[PDB]
Amino acid sequence: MAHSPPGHHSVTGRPSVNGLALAEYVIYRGEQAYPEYLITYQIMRPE
Amino acid sequence: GTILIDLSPDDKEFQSVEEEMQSTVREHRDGGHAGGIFNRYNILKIQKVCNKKLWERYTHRRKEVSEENHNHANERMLFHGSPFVNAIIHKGFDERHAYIGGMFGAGIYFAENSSKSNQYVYGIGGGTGCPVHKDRSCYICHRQLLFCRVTLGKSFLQFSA
Ligand SMILES: O=c1cc(-c2ccc(F)cc2)oc2ccccc12
Ligand SMILES: [Zn+2]
Repeated sequence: MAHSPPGHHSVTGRPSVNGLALAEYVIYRGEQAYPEYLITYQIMRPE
Repeated sequence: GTILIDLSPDDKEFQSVEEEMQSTVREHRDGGHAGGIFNRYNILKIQKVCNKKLWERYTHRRKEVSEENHNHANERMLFHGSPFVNAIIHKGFDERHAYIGGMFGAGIYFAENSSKSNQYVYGIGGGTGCPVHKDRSCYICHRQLLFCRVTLGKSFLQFSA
């Protein structure tokens, strides 16, 4: 696993082309996330 | 140490999690190649993941970050899709769950868009799709995503295509 940039705890990937995309994020320590909910699902075929 | 508690569909907590899942679907630039073609989900089940040791591991680190960032953990609720979901809920996130080839380096990746995380349920690029039908757009097979509590602290902003 890489290290966070110096003086930071994570990286934010801000979308810069697709105006509808939301942000994505990266942490470099497993201890910085807790898996609160497990969601079981199917994707639905558009009508 | 992990137990899974089912939420009732009548529970406000089930409903707010489902709404975050459904409302953050978008179209993807791959036309559905990785994650499939869909605008919404059929939610089958939502379970609370309970593990005291893993929770205490998280809150310990959260306090460290907060103390390094003017008492602000910058905590978010984000999606994560992975073939390693079962290991994650039992043993916690660690280096084995990292996206080694990710565009921001080898770390553990999370998305605001549930449909972005859906692209990784069967592996990077959707892998070869579901185990049973080998279909990245399978409408039959049951998928699992995690909705996770994530401490961002001071986050490095990367503008990117
Ligand atoms: O949910 C994600 C999982 C992963 C992921 C990548 C590689 C793996 F081996 C496991 C999960 O990648 C992402 C990249 C961007 C946004 C969200 C994710
Ligand atoms: Zn299938």
